Amino acid sequence: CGGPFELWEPNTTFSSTNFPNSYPNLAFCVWILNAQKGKNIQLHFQEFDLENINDVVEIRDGEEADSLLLAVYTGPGPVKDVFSTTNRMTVLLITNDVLARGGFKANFTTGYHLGIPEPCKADHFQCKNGECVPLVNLCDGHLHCEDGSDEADCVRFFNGTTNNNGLVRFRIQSIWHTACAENWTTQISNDVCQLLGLGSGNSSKPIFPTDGGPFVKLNTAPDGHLILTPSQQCLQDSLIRLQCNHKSCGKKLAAQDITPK
Amino acid sequence: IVGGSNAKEGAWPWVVGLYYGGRLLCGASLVSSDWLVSAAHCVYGRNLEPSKWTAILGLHMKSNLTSPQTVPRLIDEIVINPHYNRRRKDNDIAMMHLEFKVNYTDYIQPICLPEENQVFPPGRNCSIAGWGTVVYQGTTANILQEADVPLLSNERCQQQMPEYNITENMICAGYEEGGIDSCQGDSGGPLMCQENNRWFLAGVTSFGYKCALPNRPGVYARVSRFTEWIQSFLH
Ligand SMILES: *[C@@H]1O[C@H](CO)[C@@H](O)[C@H](O)[C@H]1NC(C)=O
Ligand SMILES: *[C@@H]1O[C@H](CO)[C@@H](O)[C@H](O)[C@H]1NC(C)=O
Ligand SMILES: *[C@@H]1O[C@H](CO)[C@@H](O)[C@H](O)[C@H]1NC(C)=O
Ligand SMILES: *[C@@H]1O[C@H](CO)[C@@H](O)[C@H](O)[C@H]1NC(C)=O
Ligand SMILES: *[C@@H]1O[C@H](CO)[C@@H](O)[C@H](O)[C@H]1NC(C)=O
Ligand SMILES: *[C@@H]1O[C@H](CO)[C@@H](O)[C@H](O)[C@H]1NC(C)=O
Ligand SMILES: *[C@@H]1O[C@H](CO)[C@@H](O)[C@H](O)[C@H]1NC(C)=O
Ligand SMILES: *[C@@H]1O[C@H](CO)[C@@H](O)[C@H](O)[C@H]1NC(C)=O
Ligand SMILES: *[C@@H]1O[C@H](CO)[C@@H](O)[C@H](O)[C@H]1NC(C)=O
Ligand SMILES: *C(=O)c1ccc(NC(=N)N)cc1
Repeated sequence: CGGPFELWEPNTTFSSTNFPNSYPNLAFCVWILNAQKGKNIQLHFQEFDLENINDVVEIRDGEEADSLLLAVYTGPGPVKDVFSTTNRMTVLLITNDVLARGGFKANFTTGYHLGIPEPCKADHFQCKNGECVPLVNLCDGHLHCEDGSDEADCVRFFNGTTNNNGLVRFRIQSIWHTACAENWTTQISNDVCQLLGLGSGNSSKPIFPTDGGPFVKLNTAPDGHLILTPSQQCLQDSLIRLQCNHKSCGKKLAAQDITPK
Repeated sequence: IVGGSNAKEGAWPWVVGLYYGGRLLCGASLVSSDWLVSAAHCVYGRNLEPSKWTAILGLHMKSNLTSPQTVPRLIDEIVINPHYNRRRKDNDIAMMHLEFKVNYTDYIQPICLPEENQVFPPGRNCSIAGWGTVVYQGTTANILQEADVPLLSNERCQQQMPEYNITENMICAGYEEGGIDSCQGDSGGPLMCQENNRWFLAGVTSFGYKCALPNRPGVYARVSRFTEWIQSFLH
């Protein structure tokens, strides 16, 4: 309850409160790990042997009163390293009133962009997991990045009135461009609606051409995937006003009745 | 649910029963084919070993796990909300990834999601569920219980709850004389409100002063604020 406080680079070392094999119960300590403006914190635990869910270590990244959450470590086992984002990291030790364990021990260090790997140059798109994929998985139908960021948002609504309404603006690699209606059918309509995370297609209505970007002619193929050729050549273009319905929302499909009881 | 009645088999397909070592702790809400939504105060300190959580999908009776409709699944990822704070009980929400995909049936359906800036007017009745406890100092219920509670404004809830700090991420719900309110073994479940023949997810049972107490409504995490955070994981 009355342990240490803000530490800096000259020390970087601290136990919890009672390192020799037994810490006091009902403890609530705080180690505000500080750094310089622009340097994060990498907290590495050389030893971590605590009790069960009743006793946890709450590592935060506050930098202010609205503290975030990074990891909640507990139980006897080697825990991973925690990489902060701001120049301040708060560590909290919440303990129960019985069955005191040994305790932990950690030592941090200040660095520049620790944890986050350096993005690979030479037009290499970096997804959330850290790997590099220039064009092999940039919204093409593969699963290179395990975090799914390779298949992240590339098609979205443009000038949409409601939530599930708007244009069908695509993106081949970087440029966000709309799509034409050369061979627009209901099949590709519901396919695109499924790609957006919504339900099926509904009421595809071309209105008029207004966007000057490199619009793409959406087509279909019996293989299953959608082959979209970003060719900028078309007469009397037409923009599809895409309207997708919702997914399997909260509609009770069982054998239920209506009873006021 | 303390003053509610039993729910029909299949009346709440989006209510998942989460077990931890052969014992149910906190219900969840089926949102996607492999994602759930549960309160971040029962998985607080248990997200290190997701394999200890078994998600029982489409459960009706807690003593009939051999049902042909029950589809058990495992958890492989527990993402607690970053803005969570156990001392302030704010941002009490967490998502749990399922091991394998589950097919949609008449007894297993995903719950809806509230759109951005959806004003829920106070006094509007909303239904709850979960295998909670029918009385504070008692035992849990075997059958899937259900109840109906109206929504209260944040100002009225703050006036009625001076011991806590009801922020803008908490939508309270409860009667004036009590009697019907969620209790232990109900946290992490959903606060469903019917709209356009659809049951949205307008809240997750977060905390409360006490259950089955007059003039003491329960606090529910406003899912209308965490809509984008949940949708960022479903894609
Ligand atoms: C490091 O620890 C010593 C011992 O208490 C203390 O005097 C010193 O101020 C600490 N370093 C910093 C930068 O505060
Ligand atoms: C903590 O100290 C150990 C041994 O001195 C060292 O290997 C480790 O890198 C330190 N932690 C960090 C985050 O640098
Ligand atoms: C929608 O189209 C109108 C055309 O007059 C334009 O002024 C406006 O900026 C567009 N809005 C968006 C969000 O693209
Ligand atoms: C559809 O595509 C064909 C060639 O693939 C093209 O000749 C035609 O103009 C397109 N539009 C139609 C058929 O409406
Ligand atoms: C989608 O289209 C069908 C057929 O026209 C219609 O019955 C249904 O109401 C439409 N969906 C919505 C949300 O309007
Ligand atoms: C479980 O529920 C199903 C459907 O309600 C029922 O057919 C079955 O008999 C139940 N199990 C037992 C052991 O009664
Ligand atoms: C779901 O449906 C697919 C295809 O209809 C089938 O192969 C699978 O066995 C079903 N069940 C599960 C749990 O995936
Ligand atoms: C909510 O339900 C209760 C009990 O069924 C009823 O007395 C009350 O009028 C309902 N609220 C509204 C707004 O209809
Ligand atoms: C609740 O928290 C807010 C946060 O700023 C604060 O302004 C307010 O005074 C608090 N109210 C009570 C009753 O603690
Ligand atoms: C969670 O399990 C939980 C939520 C809410 C309460 N109390 C009230 N609704 N009053 C108890 C436990």
